[PDB]
Amino acid sequence: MKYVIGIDGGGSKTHMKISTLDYKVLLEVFKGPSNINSSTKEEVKRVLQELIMEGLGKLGQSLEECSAICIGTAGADRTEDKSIIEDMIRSLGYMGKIIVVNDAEIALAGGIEKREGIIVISGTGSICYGRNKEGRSARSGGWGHIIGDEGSGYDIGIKAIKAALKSFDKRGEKTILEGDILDFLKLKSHEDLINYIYRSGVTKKEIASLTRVVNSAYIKGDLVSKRILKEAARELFLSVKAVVEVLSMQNKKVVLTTAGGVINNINYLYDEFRKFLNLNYPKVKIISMKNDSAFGAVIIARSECD
Ligand SMILES: CC(=O)N[C@@H]1[C@@H](O)[C@H](O)[C@@H](CO)O[C@H]1O
Repeated sequence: MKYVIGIDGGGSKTHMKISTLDYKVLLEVFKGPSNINSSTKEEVKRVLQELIMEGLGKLGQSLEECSAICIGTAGADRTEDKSIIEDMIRSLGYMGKIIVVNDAEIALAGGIEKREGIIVISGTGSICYGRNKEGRSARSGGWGHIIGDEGSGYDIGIKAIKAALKSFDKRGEKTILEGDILDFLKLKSHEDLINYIYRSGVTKKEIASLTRVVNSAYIKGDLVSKRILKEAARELFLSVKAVVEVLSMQNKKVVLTTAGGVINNINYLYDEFRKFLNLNYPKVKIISMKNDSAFGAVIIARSECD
């Protein structure tokens, strides 16, 4: 009867779980992206409306019976973005508790099931977020696909295209990415990449998918692809170092986990990142996420209920 909503506005999808107050997940719903930095406000509003309404339709209950809603989404970086997202949910007619956080905060909650720890995201975007034993939080990275997202899938896809073009026009080292990217995208020639990137409405998720090609080429022995993966791991490590030092956790026991289909999928990248952490922070323990981010959002919403 009573339920909560938890929404993960990740870089790959929007993922909503509806749960009872004793954490029995009743249903989940998937829609497209919800980042106001890469879609119009009307586009995002529509996504969240369609997402919530499809779940309520399966649930058979109205929104005003919902005890709390938590949404962690990419693009919720500033207090001003928090209130914009809150407004698109209130516009549905909800007057209960709404908690809007960055997608890294719900990944922390789902991954560690506590408030204290470190989370690195590398999916279509990248970010590090942490909270120390004193309850103080900090973040690094997360500045988006133009002025940030170092070590994200989007960043690896752009760098893969750049390395393939430099291989083609003779400014860089030869790499099998030169032909492999064209095969993957079903393009005849490198000039076709101009239509693909600038003319066709390409999405961040589409560019980030080229991380699959880099991983494949690394397995085939390609040195350029291997160095792209290594440098992304270093960028991700730098974001942890930044948060660890800001929160004065350099020499404290810390639990760290990771989210996103780039850091969690590519063995070499994950290994290099773990190596950097192990070199620098003896007391950081690395674990896998206990639940997913949408269940983290359920934890944050339900924890606000009596
Ligand atoms: C769009 C922006 O400025 N920053 C987002 C950030 O909110 C998010 O935490 C991160 C990982 O999903 O992706 C970045 O692109």
